[PDB]
Amino acid sequence: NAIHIGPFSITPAARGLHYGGLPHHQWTLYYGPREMAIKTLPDSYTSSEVRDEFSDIIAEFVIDARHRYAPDVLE
Amino acid sequence: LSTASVLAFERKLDPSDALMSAGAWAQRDASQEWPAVTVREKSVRGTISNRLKTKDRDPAKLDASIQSPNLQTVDVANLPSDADTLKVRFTLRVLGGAGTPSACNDAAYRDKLLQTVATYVNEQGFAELARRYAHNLANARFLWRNRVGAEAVEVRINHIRQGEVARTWRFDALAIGLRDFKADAELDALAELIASGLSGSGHVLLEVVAFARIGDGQEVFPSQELILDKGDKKGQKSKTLYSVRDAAAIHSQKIGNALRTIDTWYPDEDGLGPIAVEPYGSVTSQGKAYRQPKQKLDFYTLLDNWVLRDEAPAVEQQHYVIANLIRGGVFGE
Amino acid sequence: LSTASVLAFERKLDPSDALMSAGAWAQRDASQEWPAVTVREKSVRGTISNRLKTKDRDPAKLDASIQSPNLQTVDVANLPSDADTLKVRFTLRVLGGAGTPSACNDAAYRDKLLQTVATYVNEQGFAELARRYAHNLANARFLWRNRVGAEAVEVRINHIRQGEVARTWRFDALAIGLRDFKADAELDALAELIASGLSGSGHVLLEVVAFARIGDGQEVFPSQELILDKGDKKGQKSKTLYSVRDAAAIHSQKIGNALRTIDTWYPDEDGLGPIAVEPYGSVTSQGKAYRQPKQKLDFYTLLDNWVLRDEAPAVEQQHYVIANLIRGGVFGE
Amino acid sequence: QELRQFIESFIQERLQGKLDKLHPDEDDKRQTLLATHRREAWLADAARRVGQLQLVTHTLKPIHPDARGSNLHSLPQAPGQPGLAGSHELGDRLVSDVVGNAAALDVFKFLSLQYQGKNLLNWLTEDSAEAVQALSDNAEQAREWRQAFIGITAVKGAPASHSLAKQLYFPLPGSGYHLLAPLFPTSLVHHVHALLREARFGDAAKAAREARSRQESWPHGFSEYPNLAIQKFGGTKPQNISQLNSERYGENWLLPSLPPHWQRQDQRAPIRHSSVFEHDFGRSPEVSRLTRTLQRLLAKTRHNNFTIRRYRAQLVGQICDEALQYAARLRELEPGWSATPGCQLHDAEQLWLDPLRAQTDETFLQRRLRGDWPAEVGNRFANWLNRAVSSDSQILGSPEAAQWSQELSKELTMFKEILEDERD
Amino acid sequence: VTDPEALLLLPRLSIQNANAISSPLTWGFPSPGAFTGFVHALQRRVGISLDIELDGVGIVCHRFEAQISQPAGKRTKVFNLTRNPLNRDGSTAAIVEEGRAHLEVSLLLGVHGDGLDDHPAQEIARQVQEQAGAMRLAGGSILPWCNERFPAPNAELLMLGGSDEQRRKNQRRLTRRLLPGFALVSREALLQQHLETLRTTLPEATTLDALLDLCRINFEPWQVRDKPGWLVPIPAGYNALSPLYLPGEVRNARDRETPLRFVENLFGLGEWLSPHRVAALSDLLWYHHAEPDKGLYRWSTPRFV
DNA sequence: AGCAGCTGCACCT
DNA sequence: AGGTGCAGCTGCT
Repeated sequence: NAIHIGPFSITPAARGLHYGGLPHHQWTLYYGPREMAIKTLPDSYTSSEVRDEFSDIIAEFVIDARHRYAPDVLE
Repeated sequence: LSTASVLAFERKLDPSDALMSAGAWAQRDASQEWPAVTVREKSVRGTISNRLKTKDRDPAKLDASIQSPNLQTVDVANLPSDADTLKVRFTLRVLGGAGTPSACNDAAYRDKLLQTVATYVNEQGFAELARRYAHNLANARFLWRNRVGAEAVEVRINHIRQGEVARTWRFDALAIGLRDFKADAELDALAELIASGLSGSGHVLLEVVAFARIGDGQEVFPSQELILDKGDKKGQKSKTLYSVRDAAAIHSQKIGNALRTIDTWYPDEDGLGPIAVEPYGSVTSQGKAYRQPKQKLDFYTLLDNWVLRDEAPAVEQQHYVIANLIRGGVFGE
Repeated sequence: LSTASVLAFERKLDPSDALMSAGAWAQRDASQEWPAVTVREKSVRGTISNRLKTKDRDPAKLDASIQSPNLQTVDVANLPSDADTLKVRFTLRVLGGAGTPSACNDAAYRDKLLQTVATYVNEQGFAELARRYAHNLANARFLWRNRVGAEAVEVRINHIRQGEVARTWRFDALAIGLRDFKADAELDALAELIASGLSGSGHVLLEVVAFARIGDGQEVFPSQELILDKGDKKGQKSKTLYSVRDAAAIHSQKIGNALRTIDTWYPDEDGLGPIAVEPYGSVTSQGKAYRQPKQKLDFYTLLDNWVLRDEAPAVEQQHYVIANLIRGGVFGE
Repeated sequence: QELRQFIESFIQERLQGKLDKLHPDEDDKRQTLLATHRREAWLADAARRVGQLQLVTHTLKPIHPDARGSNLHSLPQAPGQPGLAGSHELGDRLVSDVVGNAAALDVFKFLSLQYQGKNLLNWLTEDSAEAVQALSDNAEQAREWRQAFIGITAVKGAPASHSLAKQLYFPLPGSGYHLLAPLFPTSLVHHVHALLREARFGDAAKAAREARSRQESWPHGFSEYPNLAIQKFGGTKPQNISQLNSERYGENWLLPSLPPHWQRQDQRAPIRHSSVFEHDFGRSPEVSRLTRTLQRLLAKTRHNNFTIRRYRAQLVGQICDEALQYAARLRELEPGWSATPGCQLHDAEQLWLDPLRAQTDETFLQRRLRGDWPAEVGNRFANWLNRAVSSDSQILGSPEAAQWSQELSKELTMFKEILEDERD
Repeated sequence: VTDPEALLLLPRLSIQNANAISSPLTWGFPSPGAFTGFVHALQRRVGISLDIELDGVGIVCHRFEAQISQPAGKRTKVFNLTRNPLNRDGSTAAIVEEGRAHLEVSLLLGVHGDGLDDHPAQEIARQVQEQAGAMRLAGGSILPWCNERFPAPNAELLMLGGSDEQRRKNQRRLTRRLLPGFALVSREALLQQHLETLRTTLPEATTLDALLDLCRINFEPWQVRDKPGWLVPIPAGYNALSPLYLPGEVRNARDRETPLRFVENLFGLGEWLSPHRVAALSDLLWYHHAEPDKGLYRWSTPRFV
C-alpha cells in the first residue's frame, strides 16, 4: 500500500518487525529513483500519519529546490 | 474516644538517592575521585519465550511468529573493564520526635497517643528497632541485586556531627547475614547512636558507603523508572534506569524499603526472613499480604487496641507499631 | 495445585561485554597493552541485487535503476595492517542457587519446585551442564563470525579467586570442535569448577580471553546495533556497530547465547548440532522452532509435567529443563 | 409534546446496545423484560440514578480517587488585586461537571441529550403541560419527575472534606491561622484544555503549520506550545473521577513553569589553544537565538524606533546577563584551572574568567592574576560586542547608531564593573 | 509592607523529591507559597524563641532536575512514578500521579526583631541552619550535608546599617554568592499592562496568561513574538469558593481548633531574572498576606521595582 | 434478639 | 496497575 505525494512515493518494506513489543514497518520515502529517507513506523498508523511523518522532509526539499532554482533578478 | 479523622506521621530515617561509582579493590580508602557509573543504551534481539495460549500452539503460526524479529532498546549500566568494585553512597538523616503526628483532628486522641508513645519509650528504649535498623545498615541490604553473588561487601558509616566526621564504623557485610540479628559492640554503639537520634535527643546525620567486589566490567543494577505506555503510538524503550546528573542511582524509597526490612514477627512464618514494615504487611515480591485484618495483627487494629481500648499488645507487636510510626503514613477513614 | 501467576528467574552465568583489541601472534602472552579495535566509517555504493517484483522486470526500468545507484555510510572494524591477531576479553561469574525464583505467588508451587530441583541435584550434579558450558568456553563459540576461517584460536581462562589468578586453563579451540562433547582432564577440571559454582558451594569468577589468528588488516565482526530511521541529516548511516569506550565490542547477550548452545536433545535431529536452550527451542538463523509445543518436549509442558503431576521426564530433558532454569526468564501467565 | 417523542427514541438507542450482547440460551427473555420495563418506566428508572448525580465545577476526586467529600458548584467573586487569572473570569465559557457512578453518568448523558433541540434544558423543571404530555406520565408522576431533575441540578451534599485532601494553613496578619481546602477546578481545566487542543490542532492550526513550511504568508495567528506535561487522572477508567475526565480521556495538560536553564550540559573549557581562542567569543545556543532575534530588529524605522530601541536595550541587557551567568556556571563547573597546550589569549581571557590557583597553578602566576584585575578582558568583551553589533555608514552616518553604541557601551560598562568587582 | 532590618541567606539548599506539579495548570518550579510556608514554619520552630520575626523569601533556583521523560513519539512529557505497596487483598494499588524533582535553591530571609541585639549574627545563622537541616521544603526532603564542605555557613547581613555606598557594596558582595541561579519575582503589573493592550481586541483575562508565555509564531507581514524576560505562569494564590466555616462544623478537618474554607487557585505571571538586574536586594522577598473579609489570600513580592 | 461486616457481583465507556 | 453500591450472604445464636 504505497503512498504517492506528487513525485514522492512512500513504500513499506514488505516484512515488518517488532519494536518495543509492537509491530512496525520500515517506510522508505523516494523522490523517483533517489531514496530520500527511511523511518520505522508502527502498524495501526493511518496513511495520513505516514504522510505527516515525511511531510517535513518533503517541505525542506521544496524549500531547497525553490531557493536553488530561483530565477535571476534584474534591478 | 475515637480515632481522629485525619492522622499523618512524617517519616523518620530520610535517605538520599544512593549514587554509584566504580573503582578497584584496595583503593577504596582513596575512593573520593572514583568516576561515576553511567547509563548506556544497547539493542537486544530476542525470541518468543513466554507461555503461549492453548489456541496458539499451532506450529506454523509459531514459526511465522519466530520469523519476525523482536527488537528492543535497553538502558544498561556496567562497571568499567578495569574496575571490579562498585561503590554505592547515600546519606541518611535521623530526626527524632517519633511520636508526634503532623496532623491530628482530635486533640484528646493526640494527647492519648503522645502519652502512649511516651510510656512506650519509658518502658524500653528504641534499642530493638535501633539495633535492627543498624543491622540493615550493617549488612548491605540496600545493595538489592548488586549484593547477590558479590565476592566481598564492606560498609563504612560516618556519623558527621559538625562539618567533619564525628565517628566511623567499618563492617564486613557478608559476615552479618540477612536472616538473623546478632549483637556486636560496634554494632550496638551504632544502635545507641541511632536510638538517641530517634529519641529526639539529637539530629543524627550518617554517610553510608558500600563497596561490593563484583568483577571486571560486570553489570550493576540501579533503580528502574516507571513509564506508562503510549499505547496507540510507536514502540518505546523497554527499560529505563534512574540517573542523577549522569550517574546511575538507586531511588530513595528503594533504600528506605531496604532499611525497614526488620519485621520478623509476622504470623505466617519466621524462617522466611524479615519483611518491610507497613500496614497490612505486604511484600510486592511474594505478592501476598501478611498481617491480614481478619487476624488481629495488622497495624490499624493494634493501634486502636493500644490507644482507644488500652489493650497493650505484646512487646514485639509494640515494636511493630512503633516501626510503623517511624515509617510514617497517612492514616484515617 | 496449579502454576504460579508470576514467577521469574534471574540468570546465572552472567557475562560482561566482550572487548576487542589487536596485536601480533606470539606476543599474546604480553597482550595487556594491546590497543583496541576501533570502529571507523566508510562509503558503500550499493548495487541492485534484490529479487524484482516482475511487475518491475522491464529492462528500461532496470537500467534506469542501475544508472542511479544509492550510497550509504557503513561502520566497519578491521585489524590494523601490522597486527594479525584479534583478542576478545570478557569476564563471567557463575553464581549458583539455580532453582530459587526471584518472584513467586504460590508458596506451594515454589516449594514443590524447590524440592524438584533438590531431587535433581541429588540424582546427578551439575556435571553434564557444566561439562557442556566448559566445552562452549573451550571452543571459542563466543567469537561468532571471527572464529569462522580463523587459522588458530587459543582460549585462556583464568579462575580469579582474590584479585589475582587462582588457576589457568589453556585451550586450542579448533581441536575442541563445535559439534560433539569429548572428554579432557583440564576440561573436566574446568567443568568441576563451574559445577561447584552452580551448586552454590563457591563464588566463581573467570576471565576469558580468546586469540584468533585472522590476518593483517582483516575485518573483524563486533556486535551490531539497531537503526530505526535514516536520512540526509545523518550520513545515510545504515550500519552501526556496538562500542564501549571507542572499542569494538560484542554484546553480553551474544556471549551468553553462545555459552548456552548445549541443547543436543531436541527431537527433530541430532546431526545438525547443539542449539541454545530456549522455551520452544528456536533458531533465529533458521526461522524454526525445534521443541514445538505440539510435541511434548518444550520447556513449559515438561516443567508442568515435572512439578505439578510429578511426571519426571528423561534425564536429557531434565538437563534441558534445568538449563532453562539457569538461563532464567519470565515464566507465568 | 414532540420533545417527549424524542426522549422515547433515545431510550430505544440504549436498548440497541443491550441487543449486541445476544445469547441464544436465555437472552431473549432478559431482552423483552428489559425493553418492556424501559418503555414503561424509563423516566422512573432514570430518576433513581439521577439522585446520585451532582452538577459541580470543583471536584475532590482528582486529588485522590479514594477520597470522598463535598464538591461545590460556584463561580467565585471578582478579585480586587490586579494581575490575576482564574476560573471566575469566564462565566459564559463554563461547563458543568458530573460526579457519580457510571450508571448515573448514563442518565446524565440522557438528560444532556434531552436538553438539546427544544428549550427543554431549562424547561425540564419549568413546564407542566408540555413536559407531561411529551413524557406521557401522570401529573403527580410528572411533578415527581420534575423534582428529580431539580434535585439532580442541586448539590445535595453535607459540608465535609476528606483525610486525603490537602487542607493547608494560611497565616493571618498578626493573628492565628486559617484552613484552606483547595479543590481541583474541573471546568477551568476543561476550558483551558479546549483552548489548547484548538491551538494545537485545527484546520487553522494545520494550515498555518503548512504555511510555515510553504513560507507563503496569509494573515493568521499561529500558536505553539512547548513541553507540556501530561498528567493521567486516576486509573485507566477515566469516568470514575468525573464526567469531563472521560471526555478529556483522563489526562490534563500542564504548561511549563520551569527555570531558564533546567537541562545542565557540561561545557568544555579545557586546554586547547584554538579551543580557548574560539571560546573567547563563546557563542552558545540560547545566546545565538538571542543574537538572531536582536539582529533582526536592527533595520527598523523611526516610527517604531522607540519601542525597537527599548527592545534592543532589553536584548543587550539579557545578553550581558547571559554572558555573566555563563561565566559563573563555567567557573563553578570546572574543578581546577587546567594548563592548556599552546593557549595564548585564550588563557589571556581565561585568566580573567579564572578560578583560584590550584596545585598545578603557580603561586607567582596566581599572585600576578590576583594583583591585576582583568578590565582589559572586559575591553575584549567590548570587542566581542562590536562583533555582535554590525555597524557601518548607515549607522555611523546616522544619529541612531551612535545612541545604540552608547547604550551598548553603558551595558558593557555595567558588565565590566560587575567583572572587575571580583578581581583586584 | 515592612522593610527588613536584616537578611539571612540560606546558602545552597539541595532538595530531593520535591513536588513539581504544585498546581492544576503548571508543572515546573514549585509554587512560592511553599517557600513562604517554609519560613513561617521556621519562624514557628526557631524564630519565636530568639526574639526574631521572619517575613519573606527570595528564591534563585541554582539548578533544576525534573523526573520526567518524553514518550518517544510525542512532543509532550510524562512523569516518572513510584511503585506503591500492595493493597490489603494483595492485588495491586491505584496509580495516582505525583511529580518529583530535584532542586538547588538559595533563600533570602528578612528579619525585623532584635537581630544583633540579643545574640550575635553567627550563632543565629548557625542555629537557623541547624533547624532547617531537619525539615522538608516543598514535599521533598532537604538533602543534608555531602562533600560540599565549602557552602555551609550563612551571612546575616544588616540592610540599613553602614553607609549607603557601603550598603551597595555589601549587597553586591552577597550577590556575588548568588550568581549561577536566577531570582524569581511577580509581574502583576506587566500582566495588567498586556491585559489592557490586549483588550483592544477582546475582553478576556485567562487567554492573556495563555498568550503571554508561549512561542507565538506570527506570519510574515515567520517571526516569533517575544517578551524581553523569562515570563512563566505561577500559582498566584487562593480565592475562596466558600464563606468562613467554624472549626467544628466541617468534618475531617486537619484540626477542630482552626477555621476552614474552600478555595481555588488564582494564577498569575512570574519572572525569572538575573540577580544583578535588581539594585536593592530586599526587593525579592515574597510576602504572603491575608484579606479574610473576602477570599484573597495572596503570595507576592511587593516593593520590588 | 440483630448487626455489622463482608465478600461478591455487576455497571459501565 | 476502578469507584460504587448494593444484593446476597454468612451467621451464630
